[PDB]
Formats: sequence, C-alpha cells, structure tokens
Amino acid sequence: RDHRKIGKQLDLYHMQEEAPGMVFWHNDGWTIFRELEVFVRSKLKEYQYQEVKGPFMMDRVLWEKTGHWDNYKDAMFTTSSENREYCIKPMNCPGHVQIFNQGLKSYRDLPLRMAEFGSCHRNEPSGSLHGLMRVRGFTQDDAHIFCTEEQIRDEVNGCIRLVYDMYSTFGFEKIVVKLSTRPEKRIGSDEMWDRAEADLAVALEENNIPFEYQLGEGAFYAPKIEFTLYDCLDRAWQCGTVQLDFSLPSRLSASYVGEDNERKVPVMIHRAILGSMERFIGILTEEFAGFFPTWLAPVQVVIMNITDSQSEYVNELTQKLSNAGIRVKADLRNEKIGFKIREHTLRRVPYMLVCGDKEVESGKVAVRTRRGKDLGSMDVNEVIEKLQQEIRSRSLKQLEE
Amino acid sequence: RDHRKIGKQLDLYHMQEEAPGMVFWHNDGWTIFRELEVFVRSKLKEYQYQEVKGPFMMDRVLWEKTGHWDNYKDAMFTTSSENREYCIKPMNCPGHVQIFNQGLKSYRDLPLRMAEFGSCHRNEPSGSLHGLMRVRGFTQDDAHIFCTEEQIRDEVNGCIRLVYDMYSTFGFEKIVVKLSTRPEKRIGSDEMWDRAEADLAVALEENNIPFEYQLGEGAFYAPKIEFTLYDCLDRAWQCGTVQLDFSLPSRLSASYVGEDNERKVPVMIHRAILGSMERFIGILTEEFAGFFPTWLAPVQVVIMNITDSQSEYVNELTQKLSNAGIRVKADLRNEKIGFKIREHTLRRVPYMLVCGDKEVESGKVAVRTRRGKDLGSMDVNEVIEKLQQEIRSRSLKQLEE
Ligand SMILES: O=C(N[C@@H]1C(=O)O[C@@H]1Cc1ccc([N+](=O)[O-])cc1)c1cccc(O)c1O
Ligand SMILES: O=C(N[C@@H]1C(=O)O[C@@H]1Cc1ccc([N+](=O)[O-])cc1)c1cccc(O)c1O
Ligand SMILES: [Zn+2]
Ligand SMILES: [Zn+2]
Repeated sequence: RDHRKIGKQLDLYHMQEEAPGMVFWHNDGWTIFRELEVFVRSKLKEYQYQEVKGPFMMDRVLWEKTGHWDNYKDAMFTTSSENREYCIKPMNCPGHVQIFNQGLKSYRDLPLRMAEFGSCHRNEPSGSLHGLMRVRGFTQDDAHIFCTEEQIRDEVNGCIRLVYDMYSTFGFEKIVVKLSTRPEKRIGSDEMWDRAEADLAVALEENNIPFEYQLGEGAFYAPKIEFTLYDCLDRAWQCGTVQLDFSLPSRLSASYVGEDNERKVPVMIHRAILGSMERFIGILTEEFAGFFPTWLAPVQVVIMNITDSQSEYVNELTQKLSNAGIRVKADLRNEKIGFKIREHTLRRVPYMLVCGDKEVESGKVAVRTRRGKDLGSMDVNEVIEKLQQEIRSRSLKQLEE
Repeated sequence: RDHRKIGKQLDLYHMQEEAPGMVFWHNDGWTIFRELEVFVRSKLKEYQYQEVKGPFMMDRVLWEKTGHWDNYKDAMFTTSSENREYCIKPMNCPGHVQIFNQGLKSYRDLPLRMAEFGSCHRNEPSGSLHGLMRVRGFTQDDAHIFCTEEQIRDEVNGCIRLVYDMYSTFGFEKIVVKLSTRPEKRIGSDEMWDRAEADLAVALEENNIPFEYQLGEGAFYAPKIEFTLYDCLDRAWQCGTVQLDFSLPSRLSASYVGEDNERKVPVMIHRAILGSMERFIGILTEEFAGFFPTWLAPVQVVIMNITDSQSEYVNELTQKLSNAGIRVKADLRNEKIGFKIREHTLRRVPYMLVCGDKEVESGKVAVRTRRGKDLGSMDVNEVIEKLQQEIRSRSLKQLEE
C-alpha cells in the first residue's frame, strides 16, 4: 500500500540521488498530474480565478522586503548572475503582487483572484525526504486574492467552500480544521493579528465548521486555517491552507485607488487546497491503493485480442475509442488471454475489452474490470457513452458497482 | 508592431529588473501560452508521443558526463545544497534519458517518442536581453526520440512533416532550411559525422526541401536541421531544430536489448518545432499585430448591455457561451455602450455582443467585431455553433471575414 511501491509498480514516476527530493514524472504519472490540473482549472473557471505564471527565481532584495529571507533563507536555493544573487522561489506570493503592481489598480478590480500552478523549491534536509510526501521541488495550486476589508468575509467563505468542493470529488469527507495563531517569531502589529485571527474564526462559525486553535503554528505574517483530511485508513493529512494577510501587500508597495479616491493597501488572502500536488498524488495513490478513478487512470481501457483474426477489429476499436477522448491502449501480443488480463489487472487498468470471433459480428465487446467483475457483451457505442459519462462526471465508482 | 509594446497594451506580460530576462505571464498572456500547449498536445497524440516532466536541476556530475559543463559552463546557473552542486537545466535531453534508463528496454519499445514542455534557464548577458525574443528562462516544446539506426528515417520524416504541419496553422509556409555541419570541437568519430550529416542531407532531398549548408555551426554532438520562418514582413525567424545524435545516449549508459538478444545503444533525435514558446508567442504577437485568431484570443467574446434591463439576459448568455467552451466575459459596468465597445476593440476581442431591449425580446444578439464589421442580429445558438466551428478548426480567418 506504499505509494513508492505502487508508483514504481505502475510506471508512475522515479527518483534518483542525482536530484534528491525531485520527481522524474513518467508518462503515466504525468497524465495523472495533468488530469488534476484540468480538474483544478475547471474549479478556477467556476470560482472566477485568473491563472498566471511567475518567474522561477527573483532578486534577493525583493525577498528582503517580505521578511521571508530573515526566517527561512537556509531553506532557500540561491544563484548569482553578474554580481547579483537570486533565490529560486519557495512560494508564489511575491511573484503575484508584482503582477498586481503593474498598472494602476482601482476598487473596481477587487476582489482580484490570481492563481498559479507554481513549482516551488525548498532546501530541505536529505534525511527528511520520503517519496512524494516530502520533496524539494513541488507544485502548488496556489492562489492569492486581493480585496478590500469589506470583501474579506465573502472571499474567505469562497475559499472554504472550494476546500470542501474539491475534497468531496476524491471521497474525503472526514475533515479536521485547525486555526493556527501567531508564532513567537513574527512581523506585524498586535491589533492587526487580532483582526486577522478573529476574521478567520468568524468565517468558520458562519459555515458551522468545528475547529481547534493551534498556538504558534501560523506563518510569521498571517494566521492560517489548516485543513486536514483523513483517508480510508484514518490517517491525518494536512493539505488545505487559508491565510489572511495584512502585512505583505503593504511591504511590497501594493495599493489601489479606493471608493473615497484615496490610497489603500489591499488585503491578501493566501490559499492552497491540495497543497503540494506531488504530495496529493501520493495521498491519492495510497487512498485508492493504485485503483485510481477512471478519470484519473493513466490508461482507462485496454483492448486485447484472442488470435490474430481480431487484430484488425481491435485496432479499429482502439482508434474509435481514442477519437472519443478515452485513454485506450491495444494489447496485440501473442500471449494467452488469462496472461494479458492478469498483467493489466496488476496495472490497475479500470476496464479490459476482450474481442473474440464472437465479437466480430456483433460490434460488441466483452468487458471486464480490474476488480475481477464480468459485465458481458453489448454495444461498443453503448460502452463509449457509458464511459464518457464516467470521466466527465469524475465518478468515484465504476460501472455496475 | 512591436511585441513588447503591444504586450503592455493587451495585459500579455511584463518584465522588470528584479528578474531580468524572465517573463511575468499575466492572465491574458498565459491564456495564449496554455492555448498553444493544447495545440501542441493535439499533435503529440496525433504523432504518438509520450509526455513526461523532469526536475528543474540535476547533479552537475552528469553535466560533466555529457560534456555540456566544459563547453557551456558560463551559461548554466548553479546552486549549492549539502556540499553538492546542482545545475538548473538548460536542456531537457539528459533528463529524458533518465526516464528511458529506468526499466530494461527492448527493440519492441522502439521507436520511443518522449516530449516535454521543459522550462530551461541559460545565463545570457543582461545587456543581451530583449523582450520575449531573448530571455534567460524559457519553455521549449522539446522532444527526444529513441530508435534504431534503421528507423533513422521514419522518425526524421515525421519530424519534418510535423514542422510544416504545425507552421501552416499559424500561416507560415515561407520556410528556408539550413544544415549545420560539424564544428571543430565535437565528440564522436569522424564516421558518425559522415553518416549523421548524410542522413539529414538525404532526408531533405527525400522531402523535396531545398537547403544550404552552415559549415561549423552544428552542436558538438550532432548535426542539426534548422528551420527559419518568415512573417508577413519577410523577417527571418529561426525556430525549428532537428538534431541527429549518436553520442550522448552512449555517454549516458542508455541501452536496449535488440532482436539478436544483445545490448545495443539507441539513436537519439533532438527536435523542437516552435522552439522557445515565449519567443514564438512574441512572433505571433507581431505577426497578427495583436489580432490573434479566435482560438488564440485570451478573451473570445464580450457581451455588453445598454441598460440594467438586459442585465439578466446577458448573464444567461454568458453562462450559455461559457458552458459551450468559449472564453467569454460579461461587461455590466455603468458606462455608455460606445465606451464599452471602444475598450474591448482596443483589447482586440474578436467578437462583441450587444443586447438591447429589442435583443432580449427576440432571443437574438447583435454581433459585430474588433475590425468594425457587422453580422447584425443573429440567433444565439447560431453564434455559438459558428464559434465552435471557428475554434475547433483553429481557422486563421474570421466569420464571413
Ligand atoms: O504557506 C503555505 N503552505 C505551507 C508552507 O509555508 O509550507 C506549507 C506548504 C508545503 C507544501 C509542500 C511541501 N513539500 O516539501 O512537499 C512543503 C510545504 C501557503 C499556503 C497557501 C498559499 C500560499 O501562497 C502559501 O505559501
Ligand atoms: O537546438 C535546439 N533548438 C534551437 C536552438 O539551438 O535554439 C532553438 C530553440 C530555441 C529558441 C529560442 C530560445 N531562447 O533562448 O529564447 C531557446 C531555444 C534544440 C532542439 C531540441 C533539443 C535540444 O536540446 C535543443 O537544444
Ligand atoms: Zn502565499
Ligand atoms: Zn535536445
């Protein structure tokens, strides 16, 4: 049930000592990563988010405004070019405000939701690395919301609704929520920290979410709501995070023209639902034990022949299935039929299509699943329509179960 | 007609001194970038390519083993972690071999086409940077093909066919081709360069492509076919590149089991159709002068109302168009209709939908475009149906236009 074993077991990814804590995404594993992007982007469109991309390193002088350099430079990778030092970004927060700073902003642009699949890098000790859970290079479904102090309620509520919306897709309904308060090493005034912590607390009571305080576990600049999901083994996994920031936008000279035609500093809301997408894939790998849902399966359908007589028929079906948007692979090897089914069952392919000579009239296929179920013969167009409903709805369970 | 100058007007991107030669992709520009990615991925599926992803840096010890460290030490960024050097990758070729190296490969796995949108970094001089044309961090539509020497066609013609097939979508068929031969400082025996240069030379005569030699301009490991396209201003732009490599796979301990059950070294073919996608977007920006085709437009349709009476009707239309897969924005601001139309016309939005009281009764919409042309009032379903017809085929030209 170990994702490292399943990942090697399913051709998902690999790692080696030349790049410690960094993922070599294979074709099958990268398909799952891209499928998660499509799912996230569908939510971004639904929740009216922009999608941007920032540069991969920046001047240390910029990281100096934020105080990020003071707290965690030891965790930061560094490079120099023409007597200037640059830091490979561990977070997308200052990159997003720079985009916000371009062009004069007004209150009519707020709330401004800006998201990015930012690939970050943190210099973690090699002894702390373990599979996809703890890595040096990871990708966040990061987003930062710029809004006025009157829009704080509505925007934080939208982030909370998004957390439960996406977690329910993967079947994670046991969620533990914690409020991380101020740490001993922080920046910002006491009264700022009071308002930010209270606002996060109020947002949770409005949505009727029980939670407990976690003293000293917040960021040095913002308190954060931490979402923890429980898998089918009742194991805690901390993925979600919503922070309320009144500090950084002021430090990075971010401003907008208000309703009263005056200088105001915008409130920034950090959010990340899945957290590290490499980590989230590892959670999904262990949660399903490699039995990914059909919409996430690297190979969704495998069509196999019994003899060479159906090799022409199988290739036609493989092309027809591929044209319908289904990830389908053809198994034309000269191996016994029980041998083929066992191999692809171990590959956790959701459906296996069997084509004998009895199939060659009928325009039909013998369907069997990775669970060992037999579904019998009927229409190829019917299975296409049956399947397409399954991927488009991102259903957790398969056909006839 | 300058891309940097249009790019500021259209919310495409921006750059600043904190990250010289690196792009801050804004929402509108990133839409074009992703929009090109889908087009490339459609070709990868068509031409049977895998898609992988490599880490951002690797142990320098490998960059010695390839010879890249000796030749291009000044152009590579370097960082430190636990008394070990890592280099932010300037190329994706050896990262692809690592994926190929995992698991024993045979001749039945060949040809193996592996593609990646690899984000590279080269330390180019800062006085040398200019907009999107010359950048420090760029994304290549890279791919490397592993095959036997008898397959040295079937892949090279596929690369050549892909070059002209993808260029025709953007309207580039004025293409001049050059063949770069061996430089004095290279690796491999002379007999490789005789076969490798000849293999590329015959392939161009094979495809009825006139070409000129560029003596001494090839890489230290491979001769290269260079594709140069000309825009509407008859300006040369060098984007395509196909390399024939017999050296590095041997240097990186890549091997496969042949038909005679003996270890063999696979041939590697470097290819890049668009080259740096940041550069290609800048070329496209200048080629169309900001008038991107509908399938490439960041915002495809803007629906505007005249008064608040049509505010419900436009919102229904925005949802219907958005559900149809059209990037649509609704303009409900309290401004005059002539003010709204002018703003989006300067934004080069392909189509603008106007809804008066006469539109909401009749169930139709008034459409007329960024160039000033009228389609009059047309059926709402008709406008959707034609648009999908326009986007799906990636047509260069407009609607009756
Ligand atoms: O703060 C954030 N998140 C934690 C933080 O900091 O680390 C937390 C996230 C994390 C993920 C993966 C790995 N990993 O090595 O696999 C380590 C750490 C954060 C949250 C939302 C938006 C933002 O813009 C953030 O910055
Ligand atoms: O050679 C290659 N491709 C051209 C080449 O060289 O430049 C061409 C592509 C390009 C254009 C612009 C910029 N840029 O800095 O904006 C960078 C790169 C190449 C092809 C395949 C694999 C490789 O490993 C390569 O190296
Ligand atoms: Zn943040
Ligand atoms: Zn290459």
